[PDB]
Amino acid sequence: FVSNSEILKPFEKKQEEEKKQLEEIRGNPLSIGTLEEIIDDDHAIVTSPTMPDYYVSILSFVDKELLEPGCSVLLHHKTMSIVGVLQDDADPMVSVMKMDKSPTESYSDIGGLESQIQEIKESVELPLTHPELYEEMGIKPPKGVILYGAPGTGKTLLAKAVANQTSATFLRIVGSELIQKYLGDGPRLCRQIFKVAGENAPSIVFIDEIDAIGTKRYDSNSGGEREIQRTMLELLNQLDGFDDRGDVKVIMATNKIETLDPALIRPGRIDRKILFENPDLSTKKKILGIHTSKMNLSEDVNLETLVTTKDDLSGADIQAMCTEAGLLALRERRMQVTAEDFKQAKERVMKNKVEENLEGLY
Amino acid sequence: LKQTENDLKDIEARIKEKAGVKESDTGLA
Amino acid sequence: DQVEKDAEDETSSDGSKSDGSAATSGFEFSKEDTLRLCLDIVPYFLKHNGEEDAVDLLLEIESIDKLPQFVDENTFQRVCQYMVACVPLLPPPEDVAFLKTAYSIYLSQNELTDAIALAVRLGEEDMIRSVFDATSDPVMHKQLAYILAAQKTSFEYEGVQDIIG
Amino acid sequence: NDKVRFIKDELRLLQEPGSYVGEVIKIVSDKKVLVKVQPEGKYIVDVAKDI
Amino acid sequence: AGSKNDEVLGLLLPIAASTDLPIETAAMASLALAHVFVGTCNGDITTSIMDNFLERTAIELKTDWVRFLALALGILYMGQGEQVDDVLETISAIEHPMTSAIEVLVGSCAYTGTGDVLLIQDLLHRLTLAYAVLGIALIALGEDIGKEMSLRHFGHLMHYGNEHIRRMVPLAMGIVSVSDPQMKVFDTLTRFSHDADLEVSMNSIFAMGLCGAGTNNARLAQLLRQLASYYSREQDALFITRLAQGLLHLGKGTMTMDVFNDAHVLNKVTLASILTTAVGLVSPSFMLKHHQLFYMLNAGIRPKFILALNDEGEPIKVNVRVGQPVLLNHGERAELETDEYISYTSHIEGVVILKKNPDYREEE
Repeated sequence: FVSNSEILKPFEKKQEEEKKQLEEIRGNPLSIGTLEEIIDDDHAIVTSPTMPDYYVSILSFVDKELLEPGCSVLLHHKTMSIVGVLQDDADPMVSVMKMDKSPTESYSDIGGLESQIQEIKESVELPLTHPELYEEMGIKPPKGVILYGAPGTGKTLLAKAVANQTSATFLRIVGSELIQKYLGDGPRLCRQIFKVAGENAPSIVFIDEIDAIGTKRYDSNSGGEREIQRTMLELLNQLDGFDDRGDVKVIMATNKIETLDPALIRPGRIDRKILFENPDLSTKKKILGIHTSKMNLSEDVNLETLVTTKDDLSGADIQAMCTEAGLLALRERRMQVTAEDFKQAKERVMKNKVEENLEGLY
Repeated sequence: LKQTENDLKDIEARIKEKAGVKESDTGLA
Repeated sequence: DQVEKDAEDETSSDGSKSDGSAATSGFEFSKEDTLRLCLDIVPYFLKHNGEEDAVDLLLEIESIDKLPQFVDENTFQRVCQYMVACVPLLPPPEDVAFLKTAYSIYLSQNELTDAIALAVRLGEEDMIRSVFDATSDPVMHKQLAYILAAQKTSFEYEGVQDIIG
Repeated sequence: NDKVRFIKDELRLLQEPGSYVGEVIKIVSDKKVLVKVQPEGKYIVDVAKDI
Repeated sequence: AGSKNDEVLGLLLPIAASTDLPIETAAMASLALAHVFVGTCNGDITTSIMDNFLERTAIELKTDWVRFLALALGILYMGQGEQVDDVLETISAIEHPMTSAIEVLVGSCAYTGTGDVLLIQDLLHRLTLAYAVLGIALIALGEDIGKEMSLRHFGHLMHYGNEHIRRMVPLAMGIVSVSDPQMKVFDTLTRFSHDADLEVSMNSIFAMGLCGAGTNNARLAQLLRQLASYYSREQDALFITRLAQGLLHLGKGTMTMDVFNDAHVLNKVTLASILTTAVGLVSPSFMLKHHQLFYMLNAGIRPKFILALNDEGEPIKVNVRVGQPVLLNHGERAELETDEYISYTSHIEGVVILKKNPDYREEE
């Protein structure tokens, strides 16, 4: 505090003189650009982001061993020579990426999905904490899981939850959106996903909804589109190129597996098939139990009464029920939520979802 | 030891190189 | 504002085990009349029995009176243990006085439970005598002696060791 | 006198080659700023001495 | 330590007065005396050592001697408030960068505990010398906040080009990394092992070994693979890697490092041990002396223990939960098992004397 300042000011000053002397030699101002390729005759061809290419000589701040293809770099204006190195965190390297490093969601917050919880735990969490069971027996681990169901309630929740538990970077890419309408650019985009992963592990790679670029057809003539299949293949070949015991676990989302290649399953990688169901009585009890904690409510309301009229529903319906119920209580201007309020709300959403109907009792 | 060695090398090389490239750029490259 | 600063701003130690403490002891550092309203704030805290939030706020008021003023009734044991952790633990200033004046009222009717908490960490002889006093079972004595002997320097050595051992 | 001057200020002001609209990617503590310019490239540029 | 006596100090003390290091040797004696008289009160040593420095006795002009008298005072008088002022004048008298770091450490030791912002802050300005980076370790145990940052923070420092930063961070890691995996440092170290020089390779592999000590299989793996992939390709390589395999598997692989324990208390001894090995253990590194000093690292090293005892309080059958392998008899290796059962005094980690409820009264 006082101790830092006394030292700090004379210490700062020597640094600045040196720092000024550095600054003069290297110049300013500069264009930022990207390395096209790195050449060991101390040259470089560079891709300038204004477009053109210039075969340039390195100015020594770094060597070509302290440089990698596709690093971001400081360029002058002379012919665009390499003045200095810069980080790639800032300059784009993404497709569609939500990064959520250690997400808010957790198993505790989405109630009892307990049976589903147990599967995802042995495949995704267990290798990262404990390579050792896999190593001792001498078996390979699942490095992928597939989550089937609908998102927000099944697929999304389990995948957010688990990442938070393992303290890994959750990356959601939307598969379809790459579904770009020009030949050739899906394959670039797949490359950037895998590039970021290897740089920034541990990670969970979530590919949402691979069924627009996930196609694999039977043709490429007669209304066949060649890009769609190309992208699907680039994606597959990198995936099979990556293998880990606890650097990357891959979570997929999709709802058809017969649009996917049997080598994108790759039996001996994706062992696990985790699927959402509608929960049990006990787990439903837990989902209710958490959500009522947060309410102020009557004591005529029970978890038990609410269970019996339920026919097995998703956790999302239970959440939806709570928001609808409070809204009739707030409309009656009061903060007590009766057994009748939650019951009116439940009936109503169930009714809106169950638009198709079929007599099953006969 | 190492820190001082690297910086001197980089300044020394850079000044010679900066003179050579500028010479080859004469013409309009 | 007056009591917090006055406590900081003296070159002496702080901490007593007094039946006198008033935050004004010896030389003045609080007004008598200001003190008594502050004393009134405590039996509200004592009635609440939510002592974890209470000690933190108390710490922020930085006044030593409140901890012993709190204890004069009620279930000592659990509460006194919670208070014993809170005081060293939460503020970035080391604080230890609150517990020691509080201890003075505690020593009268004793209690083994609270005594263990202070006795580890501080290492202070009175606390160690009080865990011992309660203990009359050489087996219980042996578990206390294990946790005490991880506090190495103080417990290591002749003039203490063997005379205890 | 003021009027003569006003007209003159416009005549100077309107002579410009135009300035590029760009977006600060992030701030640099050597008093450089990183800007991704909308129609141009990306450049690291020297902030104003007075900014 | 634990049976400190004046008689050896009187015999040793004038020979320390004679002082040059290659002969009478007792310039280094200061280290030994410090560690013996750790954490207590004894003015005789403080004064005798203090005069001899301030005077500038015999051949005082050797750097190693200025270092020995500075450190000795600080080490011995841990937790002695006011008394400590005497020591502060000697250490302060010959300025260094090690010393600006040490002002906060002597204050920790003396005033009792740590918990305040200042002391982490005062070091943080210097970091962003060896003793200064080492020092976050000693400080952070009282800081509620401090511990999580330490592991990221020295991870960065290893990578730093300058040679000094490269020697000093591995020793710190050799202690740390038997309970705190950090991916970044182990992955880096593989390249640095063949960086440009013989001496850096010596230190790297040795460093991998310290860090590996007592920890085997599992999460260790990325560091473990590097070690196996070297054994020999030279006679210098054979020698170093072999020494690494003993470090890796020191005490049959099931020994640990703790500078703070579960029974809520610190150890003065353990701060001094680390301090003293740092002045030594420099044989295959900078600051060269001789090979024997390695052994001081031992004092720090602890067997892992949760020790159940039943109602006898001395060895007797009693069972507590599975390890990795079954439910245990007393004295049988494992650590950190909480249990259902009610203690005599306090359910926590550590040696526990246990008692079982009469509804399922048992020896277990």
